[PDB]
Amino acid sequence: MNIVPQDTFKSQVSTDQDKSVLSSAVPSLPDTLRQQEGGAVPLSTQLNDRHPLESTLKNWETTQRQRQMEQYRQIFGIAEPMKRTMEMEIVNRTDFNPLSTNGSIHRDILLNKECSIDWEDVYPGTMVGDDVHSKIEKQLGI
Amino acid sequence: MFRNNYDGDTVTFSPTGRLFQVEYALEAIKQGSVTVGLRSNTHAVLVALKRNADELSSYQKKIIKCDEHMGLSLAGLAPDARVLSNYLRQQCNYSSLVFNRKLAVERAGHLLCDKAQKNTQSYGGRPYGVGLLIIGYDKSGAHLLEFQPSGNVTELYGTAIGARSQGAKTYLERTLDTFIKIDGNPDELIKAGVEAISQSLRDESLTVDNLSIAIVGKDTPFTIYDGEAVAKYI
Amino acid sequence: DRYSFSLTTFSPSGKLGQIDYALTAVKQGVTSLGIKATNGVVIATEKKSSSPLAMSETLSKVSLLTPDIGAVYSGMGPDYRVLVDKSRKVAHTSYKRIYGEYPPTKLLVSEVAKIMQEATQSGGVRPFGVSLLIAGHDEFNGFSLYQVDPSGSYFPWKATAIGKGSVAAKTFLEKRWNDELELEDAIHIALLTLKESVEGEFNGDTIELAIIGDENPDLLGYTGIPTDKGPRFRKLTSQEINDRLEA
Amino acid sequence: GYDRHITIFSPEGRLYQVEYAFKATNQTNINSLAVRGKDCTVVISQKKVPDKLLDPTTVSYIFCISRTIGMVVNGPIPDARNAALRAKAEAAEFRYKYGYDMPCDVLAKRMANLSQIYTQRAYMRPLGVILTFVSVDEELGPSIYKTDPAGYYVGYKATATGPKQQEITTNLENHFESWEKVVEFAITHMIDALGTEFSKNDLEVGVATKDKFFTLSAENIEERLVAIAEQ
Amino acid sequence: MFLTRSEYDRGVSTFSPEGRLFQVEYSLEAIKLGSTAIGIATKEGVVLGVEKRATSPLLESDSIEKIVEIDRHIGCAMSGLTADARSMIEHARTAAVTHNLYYDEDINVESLTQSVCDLALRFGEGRLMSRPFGVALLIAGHDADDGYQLFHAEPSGTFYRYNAKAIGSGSEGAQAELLNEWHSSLTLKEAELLVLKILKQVMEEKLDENNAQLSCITKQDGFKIYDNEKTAELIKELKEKE
Amino acid sequence: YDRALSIFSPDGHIFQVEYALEAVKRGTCAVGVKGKNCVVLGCLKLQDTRISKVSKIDSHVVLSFSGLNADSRILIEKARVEAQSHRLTLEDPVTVEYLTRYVAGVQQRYTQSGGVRPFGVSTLIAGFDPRDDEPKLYQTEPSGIYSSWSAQTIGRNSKTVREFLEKNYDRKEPPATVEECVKLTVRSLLEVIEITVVKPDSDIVALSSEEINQYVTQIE
Amino acid sequence: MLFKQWNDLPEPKHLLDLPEISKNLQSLEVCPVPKVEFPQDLDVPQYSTAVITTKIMNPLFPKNLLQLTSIGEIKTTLVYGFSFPIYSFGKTLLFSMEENFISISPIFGNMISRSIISQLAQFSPDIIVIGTSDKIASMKVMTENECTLQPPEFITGFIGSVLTQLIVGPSKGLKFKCLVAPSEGPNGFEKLSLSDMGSLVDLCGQWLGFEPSRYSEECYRLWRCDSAAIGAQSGLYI
Amino acid sequence: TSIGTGYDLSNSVFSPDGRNFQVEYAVKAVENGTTSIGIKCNDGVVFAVEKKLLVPQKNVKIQVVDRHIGCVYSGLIPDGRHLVNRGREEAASFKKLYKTPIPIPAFADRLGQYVQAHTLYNSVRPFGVSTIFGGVDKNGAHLYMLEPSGSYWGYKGAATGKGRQSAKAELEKLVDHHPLSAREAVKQAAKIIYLELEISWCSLSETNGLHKFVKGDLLQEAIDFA
Amino acid sequence: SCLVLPLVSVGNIPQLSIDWLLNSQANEWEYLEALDSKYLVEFVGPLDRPEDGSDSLYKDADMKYSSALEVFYNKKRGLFAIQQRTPLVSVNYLNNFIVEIILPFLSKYNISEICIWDSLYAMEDENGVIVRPQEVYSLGEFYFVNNWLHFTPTSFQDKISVDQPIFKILFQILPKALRSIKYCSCLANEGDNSLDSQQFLQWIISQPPIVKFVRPISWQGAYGMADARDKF
Repeated sequence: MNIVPQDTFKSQVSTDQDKSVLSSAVPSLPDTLRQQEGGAVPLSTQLNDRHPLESTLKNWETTQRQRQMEQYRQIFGIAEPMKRTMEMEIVNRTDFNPLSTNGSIHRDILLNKECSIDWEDVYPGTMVGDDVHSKIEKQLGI
Repeated sequence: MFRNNYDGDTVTFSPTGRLFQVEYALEAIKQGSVTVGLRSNTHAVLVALKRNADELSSYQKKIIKCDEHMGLSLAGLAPDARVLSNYLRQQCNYSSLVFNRKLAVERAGHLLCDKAQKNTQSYGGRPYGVGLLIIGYDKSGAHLLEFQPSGNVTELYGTAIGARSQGAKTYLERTLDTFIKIDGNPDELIKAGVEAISQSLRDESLTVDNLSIAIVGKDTPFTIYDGEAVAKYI
Repeated sequence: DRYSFSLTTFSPSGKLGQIDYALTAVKQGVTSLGIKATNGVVIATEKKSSSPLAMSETLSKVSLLTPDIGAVYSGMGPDYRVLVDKSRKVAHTSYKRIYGEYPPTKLLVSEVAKIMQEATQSGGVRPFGVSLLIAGHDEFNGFSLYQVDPSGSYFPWKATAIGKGSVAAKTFLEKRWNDELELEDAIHIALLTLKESVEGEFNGDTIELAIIGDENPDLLGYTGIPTDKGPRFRKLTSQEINDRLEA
Repeated sequence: GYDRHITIFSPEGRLYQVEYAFKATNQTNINSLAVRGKDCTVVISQKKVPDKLLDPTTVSYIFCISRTIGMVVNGPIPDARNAALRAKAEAAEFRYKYGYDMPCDVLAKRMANLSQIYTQRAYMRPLGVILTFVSVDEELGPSIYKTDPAGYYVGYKATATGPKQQEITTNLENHFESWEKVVEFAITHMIDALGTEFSKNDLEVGVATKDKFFTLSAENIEERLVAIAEQ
Repeated sequence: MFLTRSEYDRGVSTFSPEGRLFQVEYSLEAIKLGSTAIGIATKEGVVLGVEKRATSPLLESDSIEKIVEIDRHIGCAMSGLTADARSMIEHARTAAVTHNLYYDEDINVESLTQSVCDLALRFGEGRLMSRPFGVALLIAGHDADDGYQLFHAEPSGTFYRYNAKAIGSGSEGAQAELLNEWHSSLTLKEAELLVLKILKQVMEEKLDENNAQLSCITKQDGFKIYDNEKTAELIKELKEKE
Repeated sequence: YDRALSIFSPDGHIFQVEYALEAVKRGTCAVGVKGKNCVVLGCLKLQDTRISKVSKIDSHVVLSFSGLNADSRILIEKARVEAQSHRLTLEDPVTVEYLTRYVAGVQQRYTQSGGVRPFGVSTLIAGFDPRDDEPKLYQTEPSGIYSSWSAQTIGRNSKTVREFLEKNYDRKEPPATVEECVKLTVRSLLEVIEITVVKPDSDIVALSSEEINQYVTQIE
Repeated sequence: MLFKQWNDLPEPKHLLDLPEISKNLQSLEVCPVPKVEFPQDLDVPQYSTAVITTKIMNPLFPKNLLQLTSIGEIKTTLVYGFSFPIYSFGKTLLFSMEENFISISPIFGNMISRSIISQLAQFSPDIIVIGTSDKIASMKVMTENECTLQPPEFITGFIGSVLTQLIVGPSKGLKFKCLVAPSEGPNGFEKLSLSDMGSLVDLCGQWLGFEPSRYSEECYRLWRCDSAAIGAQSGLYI
Repeated sequence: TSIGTGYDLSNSVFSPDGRNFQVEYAVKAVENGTTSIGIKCNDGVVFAVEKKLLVPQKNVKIQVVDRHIGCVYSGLIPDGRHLVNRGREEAASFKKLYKTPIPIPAFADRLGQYVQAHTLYNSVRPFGVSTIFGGVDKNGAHLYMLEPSGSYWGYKGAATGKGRQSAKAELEKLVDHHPLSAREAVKQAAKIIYLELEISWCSLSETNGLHKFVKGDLLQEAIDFA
Repeated sequence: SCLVLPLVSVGNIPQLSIDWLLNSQANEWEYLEALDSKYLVEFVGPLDRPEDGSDSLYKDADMKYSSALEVFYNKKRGLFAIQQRTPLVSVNYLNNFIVEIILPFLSKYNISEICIWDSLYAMEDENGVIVRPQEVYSLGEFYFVNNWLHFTPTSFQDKISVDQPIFKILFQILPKALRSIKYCSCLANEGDNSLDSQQFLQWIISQPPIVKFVRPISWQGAYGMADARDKF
């Protein structure tokens, strides 16, 4: 029942925490070529002195959604959040589109964002691993 | 015939309400080898006829141990038996770690019931197709639970599961009046169990390799007797 | 379950079945039409109602997308409504929020076509069973009229009609269209075409008509920014439509 | 083919699965009426309870969705209750986000867009209910909006729904100070159309007033029927 | 009473009317497609041997690799869909090395084959894989707990301790003759010659150091695969037994 | 039982992988021959010639293919990315066995879901390990099986060209000179020209379309 | 799984997956029928008995216990050209059809059963039939004096062809005792439970005249070490 | 037509008549279950059912979901168990939140929503159980029967299972006779079942508003009446 | 004299309709003869009999078994019915089956009409022969894609499809006793077609009424024998 996102920092770190981008030669270290982040130089240890807002703004909507589901569990019972979540997962799992960045037209309706803009809408923001095949493999878990 | 249409998944009922796909998992127990369980008020005993695939092979481990208080017997699908045993033992452990209390046998059985029910209603998985007998001893005394992979759990004085379990269960039904009083003399309860499992045998006899026994009670943590330790009871 | 097979697929003929069936659903829809004049565009359609107790003032078949752009459809009204909502949202998000100005009609039509096309690739949804006539003005491209089909194909038209009357309306337009029409001439030709296409009662309450024209500062809602531009989209009132019908 | 099991187009261009979701709405034989006064909206439904064992206290197809919005559902009660909870959560979310009470037609639009989702996703069935929302809007006044399984919605001066809805609609077309008179009017026309002299428990009645929506109690329907029988 | 198609065998989750998961049966049939492997346990060591089947004489028999090291005292012979065998062997090797790292102790062969079968479970609940593996593994090793021991790992996720086991094509005949000819006193040298004899019985091509290789486990020496020279010498000694 | 990767045939076959091997059987023919000192690979009017089917994956290792061209191009791109990723994470250039193992793993990975098509391509991988001079030649298959070969042929005519190689190759008198390997390759192809010669220390030459070997073999 | 695939509609079940004889479908021509040759030099009259089985049943006939002599092969032509051996032992002839749902279209088995029964109706020896059916719920004994099949149960596959020709057709009245074990799986890939295997040996050894203890033990070896019928059931079930 | 071939092999399909045949088949599953009745008193409700190595003090069919509310189901054991446990979770969460026994209509609503949700998607099947539940309440006492469709209504009496038709007929005659005390209703429930016995009741006067089992003396007296 | 011939078609509706006919009129029908199973999948089963307990259709003492293919004859009506318990091994052998089973039977009993009973799976209409699909039933006839058979109004078929019916009527048109062909087709779906087959037989009889439909006792095993287990 949260307003501001509370749980917002990684409790555990490992060289293998980042999956789908691991070295095939040594399955314990990142693949810095496939990361395309500018080398290893973005070492995971450099995840320090993050902007105080960032860790809350990234996951603000997730927290609002979790509060909403909690409210529906408290007032309507376990059936309503279950129904909402099942609908949402059906939408997310059936919309596959490797070329479009745009959000699903039905996802916005379910989220009740048909008449809402946010900066993530206005500002929706590579030699390796950008290919359609990398998206296929991520989505199917190949 | 028409059963062929309505039996493809756990998610279609037939025009008669059968839910055949669960029935087939309950028939999957009949392919298992016989095991017997029985208890008195102070002690609980499991007896199992193990099998081996070939004369060059060892006998398969049919009985297990959740903890020092409760244990389990398997019949049916080995993969599902593995899953459920790991599940029952991870619950026994979590219970001990968080509360430092022996998980009540009845509670453990209800946890199995719940886990088993899920696979009966979602499309993608399948029913566990394995029956389990749970015995234990706690504050409430000796317990024997029969688990069916439909997600049904019953507390019993004795039962049998597997291919010819009907013989042993008929024998026990004639004799429950005798074994439930066997308190503080567990050797006689073990011998009664081996007698009960001496019915339902076919072309076979009980031997220190093919027969396995375990016991638990007020004075006796869960112990398994197999091999030369069984010769005392054959 | 990580994948859903594509619901739209090519037939051995090379034709995408669901696209053909969506175009058939369009052919089944009530007639709508549009006409470029030299100084405006007309879009018009029948307000078919399931009852006389329905409030025709709520049967908004013609809808504003931008002050300079409007749309009409034939086919599945719910799909049109969802497409209108999304097209408005994309007109703001993709363009007005970046460049500070409303998109040109060509680019909003392209965005709608992109949205409609992707429903033809997805394995979760059917294509939309509607085609849209989108009329608008741009400072550089001028007045323009596009027809968007369930495939997400679009073409610019001088005049067109869709739905049951589509072929007969397109022939009446092809004989009656000329490069010199004034907006009042285009409105008259539109009304005559719809009178010829409509079924049953033809009155100002069974029709609605919108125009793209000159700016309407009396629709701007504020005064005193002289460079600021009133909407060019204007729906005609049923009073005005009846006053046209008395011509 | 698949067009029979899922909501894809048939070669005719028809979504058979949605048309069949319309036929689900008449599987209950209840029919209902909504009418507008000058300053109130009234909805009349049948309450068919022939089963001696069934408790008619609980048998209601009229739902109070908001302080100012009510709806009657035609179609199976499980999907009606689902739609009710959905609309009620959406009205509360709208009030939370925009700071004013949701208009009846905006709730109708929201529920119609949800029904469009269910008409367009392959793996979601349409909901199988027709929803009639009634309210007194603070801008539009008394208004009635009805929503179909297809996700079509339109406003109405009056409505009927159910197997005999044509008879009531035609009676209303034949026709076309306080809400009690409007209730009595609607009941009288229901009687005249259907030919059944209602018992006090053969009916349920909802009233939207300027301030609130409420359902009549059996003693209020009783006194309305008495006031009818006086004429 | 009419003959109609029954589809109970066309899906891994589907039970047959009597409760069989027929896709596991067909996985075992896919293993019966695989080339023969032979294993014989003895109180002195475990011997493994495989039919190096060759599609063509241009195939380099020195790279068929039907027997692999999992750990210093544990080896494994493959049969069946080699891709799945590769996946299981990579898993087993990872398990073994991890157990060494975390317990300062080489894995018990029983615990290793348990881990391998735990992998083979994951076509169902522990899902990871679209289908069961089409491969049986025959895991032989030595440990201080139980000594020389041989295990057969089925794609069903069950393992059995065996004295001797044949897998792959001809495994019915090979197993029947192992059952006739195996005995508890068999010394390692004659167990090697028995393995070779059984292979000659079940291999359709003439047994040759280019189409067979042998291996044994021996605590003085760990796992090893014999060179072609010693394999040829043993084949000559077998022909001298004839 | 034909219509998914997940389904075993009652006789234990996965037909959907055999159909990908039949898809390979339709691709244009590729030939490979190991010598003692080299490995040799070989295979309309308005085509723009300036814009070979033999693709360098790294300076020391080369991949040919047969089957679907686009699939082959995707798998080549992935192999190149892996070669450079290894060369970055570890200082040594990839082993040729490591590269072919990776390629076969990728082909297998696209077999591990019914929602993805397996690559309908077989690859012929030829080269030399860094600081080594044993010639290595490998085949990969749609199943992700891989094997080492002294010579192999894949695609449209692989049957006859392989039956030729099975008699004109000698496992214990292999061609001991570059010209002898090129001769044997061209002969095998002439049973049905492009030739590439790979040599130790990252030396690779597309052999200039020298018809001399063709004329000599036609004289023979 | 979150959803069932929309594309996975039930495939129609009135059609069987039996292997088609002509990839040239729409032949509109009368197709050839498998020609069979029985080995005409066989002195069949010297055997008192014939045992007719599907090769699944081979574990019931332990070669080293019976001294199962090999005999000439039955040949067929249609080119497919399938063939399978005859065997004989103990004054008894034996037929083991290599039934295969995927390869040998049952028309071959039909014609082979015609050839066998038409060769064997003359000088008629006693017929023992051992076979499989998935529709029977338990092991059944069947003979001219009593059909133990319940109205839902029936027999099909090559053993059904044998029984058909034994009962009614171009030959009639040939006395037999038929034993069918309950099975599951397609023709050529049937599986049997250990209860079935045990009852089947415990009965066929009594009919066929073997020393029951040693015969039982040898058959148990032939079943367990490996067999087509045991399959995974030694490892799939505890 | 009761079969509906071609519209039955998948959940959530509407047939051309708007019927969900998988739901009708889950109803037909209920028609196989142990005959079970419930009766609503003036003051409360009572439930009864028609039902050797089992431990007899553990072989009980009526499920207390909460002290506030009693529950009995017929149809698929595992589905019944699951729905019962889901209801016990919903009751416990309501009690934790609002510090009051869950109103019987709110509980009924939550269960109907949970069952109904299983009718929406092809990835799940309807529950094969019809449940009769009820109890004393802030507003009196309520008796509900929850069908596998998720349809539910209040009842003065309800019966499910193979004997449901005769039980319904006799319970309707009973209602026609009393247009009941807890004692009388217990006796009539025993009779209707007889037309092993196990009974439980919930009344403000005779169980303090808790749900309690009818056992020992009063059970034997009810059997004597039957 | 007349013959009916049930095709092995979607839902087995023809064969189920024949079982309906035989077991409802079981006093009028009797078994005559087996027909050569050569081209059919072999089949041996017990004698089926009416579930009402009326006299069995089989009349002999030592007939303990039933053939894959059997002929019944209505003594009162000159009417014959083939029952086919198994499909053809090959659809290509459909020609051989017609030429070697049917014509020698039609001649042996001078049969003047053969009624081919069929069911079409609506999804398999790749040819587009379905018209007015709101019609569940179709009757084609002939008297001594292709348009050889003439379809009545209220038939869902405009034309014959390239399927078992075209093969049969082709190899029939390509004995002098035979005078007309009838082709009854049901637009059908998979599942328990017991009721759908009953209604198809009703429609055939509409276009000798049946006083009461009776199942064969064999259909009592169509869903297994019992629940017999501790889970309702």
